[PDB]
Amino acid sequence: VRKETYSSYIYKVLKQTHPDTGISQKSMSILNSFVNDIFERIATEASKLAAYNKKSTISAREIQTAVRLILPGELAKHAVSEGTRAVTKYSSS
Amino acid sequence: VRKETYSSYIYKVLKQTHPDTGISQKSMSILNSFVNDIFERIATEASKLAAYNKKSTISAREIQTAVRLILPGELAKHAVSEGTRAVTKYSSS
Amino acid sequence: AKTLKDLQGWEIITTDEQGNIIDGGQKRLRRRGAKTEHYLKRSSDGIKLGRGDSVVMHNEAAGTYSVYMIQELRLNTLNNVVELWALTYLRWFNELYLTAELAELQLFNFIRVANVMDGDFTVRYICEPTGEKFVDINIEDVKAYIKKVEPREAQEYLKDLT
Amino acid sequence: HRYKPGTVALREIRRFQKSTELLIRKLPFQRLVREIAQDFKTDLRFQSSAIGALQESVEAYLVSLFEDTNLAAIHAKRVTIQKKDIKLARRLRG
Amino acid sequence: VALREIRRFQKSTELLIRKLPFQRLVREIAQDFKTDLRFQSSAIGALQESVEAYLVSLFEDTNLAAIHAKRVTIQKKDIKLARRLRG
Amino acid sequence: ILRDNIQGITKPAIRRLARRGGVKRISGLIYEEVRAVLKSFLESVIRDSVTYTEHAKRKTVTSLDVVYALKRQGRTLYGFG
Amino acid sequence: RHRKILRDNIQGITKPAIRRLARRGGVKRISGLIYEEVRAVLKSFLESVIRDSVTYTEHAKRKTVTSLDVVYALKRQGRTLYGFG
Amino acid sequence: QSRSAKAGLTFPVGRVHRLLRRGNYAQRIGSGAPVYLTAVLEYLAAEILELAGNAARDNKKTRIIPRHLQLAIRNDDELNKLLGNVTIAQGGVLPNIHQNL
Amino acid sequence: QSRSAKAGLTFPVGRVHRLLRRGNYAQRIGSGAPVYLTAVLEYLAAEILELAGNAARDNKKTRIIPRHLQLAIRNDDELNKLLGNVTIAQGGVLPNIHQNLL
DNA sequence: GAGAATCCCGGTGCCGAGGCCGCTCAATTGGTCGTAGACAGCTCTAGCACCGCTTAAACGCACGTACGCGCTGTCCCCCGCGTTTTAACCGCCAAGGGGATTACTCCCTAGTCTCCAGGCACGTGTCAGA
DNA sequence: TCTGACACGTGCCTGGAGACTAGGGAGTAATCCCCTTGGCGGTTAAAACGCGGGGGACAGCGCGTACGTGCGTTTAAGCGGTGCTAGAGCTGTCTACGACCAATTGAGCGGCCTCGGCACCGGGATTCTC
Repeated sequence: VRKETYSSYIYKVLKQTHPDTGISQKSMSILNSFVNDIFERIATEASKLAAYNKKSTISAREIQTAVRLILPGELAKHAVSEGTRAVTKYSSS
Repeated sequence: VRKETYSSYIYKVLKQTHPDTGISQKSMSILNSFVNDIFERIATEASKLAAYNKKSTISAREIQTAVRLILPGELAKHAVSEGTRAVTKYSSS
Repeated sequence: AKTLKDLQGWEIITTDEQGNIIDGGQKRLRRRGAKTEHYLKRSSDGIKLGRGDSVVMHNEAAGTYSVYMIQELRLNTLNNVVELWALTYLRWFNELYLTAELAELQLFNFIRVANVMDGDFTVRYICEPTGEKFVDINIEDVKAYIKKVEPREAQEYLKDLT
Repeated sequence: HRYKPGTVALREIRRFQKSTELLIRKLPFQRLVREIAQDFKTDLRFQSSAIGALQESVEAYLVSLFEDTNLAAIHAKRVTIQKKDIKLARRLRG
Repeated sequence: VALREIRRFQKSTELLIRKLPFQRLVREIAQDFKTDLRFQSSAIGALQESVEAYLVSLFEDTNLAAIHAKRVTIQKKDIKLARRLRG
Repeated sequence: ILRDNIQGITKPAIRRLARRGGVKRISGLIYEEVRAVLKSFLESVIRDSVTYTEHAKRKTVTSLDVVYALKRQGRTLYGFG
Repeated sequence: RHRKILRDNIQGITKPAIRRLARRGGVKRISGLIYEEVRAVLKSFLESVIRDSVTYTEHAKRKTVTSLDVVYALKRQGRTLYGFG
Repeated sequence: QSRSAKAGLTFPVGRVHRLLRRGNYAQRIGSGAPVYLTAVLEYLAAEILELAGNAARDNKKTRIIPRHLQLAIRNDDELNKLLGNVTIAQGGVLPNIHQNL
Repeated sequence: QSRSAKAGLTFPVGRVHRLLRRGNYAQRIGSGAPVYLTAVLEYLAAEILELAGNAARDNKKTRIIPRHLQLAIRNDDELNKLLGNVTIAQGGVLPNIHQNLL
């Protein structure tokens, strides 16, 4: 009771590209823990970086900086390229 | 302008036991950064630990457990021995 | 350009290997072989800004126009949505010199493409910021090289040339 | 007279190990840092404090790495380090 | 048998340290603080998996050190280095 | 009451762990040392988890505090917290 | 302006500088296959740390890198420095 | 129609927003920050599931197991650096053979 | 008087309380948390300054330069473990020689 | 069979710190509204602990052999000394990139009703393994 | 060719959106400074270059104690079935505790002297190699 997880949406996006394959219960917990840990790391990094510049309003730029520092390699350059795809789809719509 | 530092208090506690030995400004900055880093580590550990048990406030026991976590060895057993003493005569005053 | 307001007249085209597709740009799949490029073209005339071209821009302080040969572009940065690293040309003040220094090119400083080649202008030799050490080397021989490989090996190559 | 190789080395070790002065030259290190940052983007402003902080951090990291490589070499019945020792030290810490 | 065991074990998944000795060892190492301490069933498995990962990493590190040392036999000095080389 | 059980992890277990590690030949002098390694690592982790549990007003050490202690030491574990 | 460029200053950390660094390390002698790779290791470490510091300093609409952000970047990597931040 | 559907992201926006606000991370969290975090998390999940499926297809299996996840995260070198200090449960180890055996 | 003198210490409880409040760390802060944190910080400062003074007395010096501070931060065997991967500016290296070097 | 790499008598520059001044700014008193958890009860649940039926594996014993550290020879190559050389730092000029604080205002939004919504507690029809 | 787990319809209630005030903050556009590159001339602590040399890395060996493979026999293990009770997580109190509202006062960092501790000298001893 009162268990907030990301299982449903991760499973839906699992059938977003390869609906033929499934996922086990144990590996799903591994993925949920990994995504929770990386989200916590990004949030902590963003808050810590914002507190360093006398900033108390966490906006898109702080999260972008935190994630690009956390994400290593050119993959980060790709991931950031996805983020601005959403806000442009959010402000316009 | 408005340069935050702990120089006066560290110097005052230095004269509490070592009235004859001075300290340089370069080393004073080192001690100030050391105090700030230990403080930040304890505070972030206490906040994360409070978030683990759905806690809403940080009490004396929160920081006590945080310093028990961070401080290694018998020194930690001394630190709490110096901590809970003060509160023992802080509330009853 | 800075915000999206200054870059409202441009689009993004993703050339995976040799295609003119959009596909959104790195939609969902990333793996080995990520040498894809993203380029932009204004809608007024329809001229594309590839990786290895050359443009002309005016300086806010100097005032005199200068030719910059674009070497690389990075999309979705912190201060700028697109950041263009180019090589400056040492103006004589019509033969143009070449420098190996990297400079940032802004969107609103671009007015017209300068398709210079070895002999609307002509190049003479590559020079240095010190004012000497000029070698008779053209640009058409290195444009294909910098277009075929990653930018990194491109700057080691151009350093090895000098 | 000329000292045999292996006696000035030891007092050299103490004389650079007891003290803590800056050995890496400040201006070349600043130039290297500026040129490395230029590979990210041009027209960047650097102050003396940041250069000093970077130099101190590099000093500490390289001293730690060299101590680790010396330990690895002396563990292998050896007194000098080669690229294999550096690779072993690097792969086991990051 | 060792040569086949190499990729028999790197392909395997089942745990090696037996659960019952691990439970008793944890009980004895935890009673040194307070008497009658309780542990969850899944906590024991998680801790054993962590111990597995740490020991596998340490043994890979000492294998690298040994093959660097022109030898295939690891000893106590190798693990002492493994502590003293990375911390 | 319960003693002389540190030898629960016996030498064939260390041999199997070494085979998974990627070695072929191991000396017999490393068994006591790896036992001490396990003892020290487990003592540290158990101390951290016990402090977590004591703060949490619990007495049954669950997986959550163990994973949190692992995360605090830079050894984050997935699938259990 | 920016009419200045350095051509391959990777050897800025010179040979006897590496020698003295190793001497502080506590070694007896250094082979010739070190001076060419330690500079590459230093270059990679700088390419990481300076990039992190550049992100820190340009996050806040600034082009002048301070020492506070450098200290914070080293702290994020587990190699924190005291007294400069 | 929903906030997540407006940006076209499968991952939630309200859930992550409330977890940030109740998470004692910041008293003030922006409007574009949650959607940006949702987008980057969705991209990371898509990439890791792509790698897991690629690894699973080579083992002739139609399910995602921790062994496949660890194999995929270890083959990817830039993702390995981020997942350096982690311990995958029931995932085995990455096979590797040196040049001195 | 202030709570700093009430607790019988020399470190500011009010300053750490205010900057904890402004540090975006917790919505609510207990009454005993600032005083306990001040106590532990004062104890750590006293320990490190005492170690630095002891190191200075061995070198026949009065001013504490970072060398003696590094000696203090590394000589103590449980206190050094806390600062496992720290970098001290102008700190130096521990005076020691392994027997396999001479 | 004898040199330096410094020690310590002792004066002064010389940068640096401890009193001395000094004044906006946050610490202190404590109802009040909100708020959150120590008790108070409970409740169900899961592994301690035991018992029992099977069962993979350790404890050495024996032995061939991959292996390891010292021997001995070979070369090798980096360090110390002598000579050349080479640019950092001293001390500034000096304007220029960029920052110490208003401000604002208008839109981002906390709060709060407010209206609605979605996915997990189940679950029986399917599907990787032996 | 037979299974134990995994996945679609399934409701509502805690949560996600819908929407109207007023806190309240930032990139626009402003003062004068806060550090800093470029280079002006010399040089002196190092940086390169040549060369001699001796400690050490490389390579085969056969002694030689040490172990994996082959092999009994227990020995604790691998799982099924319960008796059961300490405890994690469930709602409710209400009374102790946080933020903040007026209002006030000691303080600790901007500036300024007034000393204050160390380096380097003329010039001895100090444990270094053979």
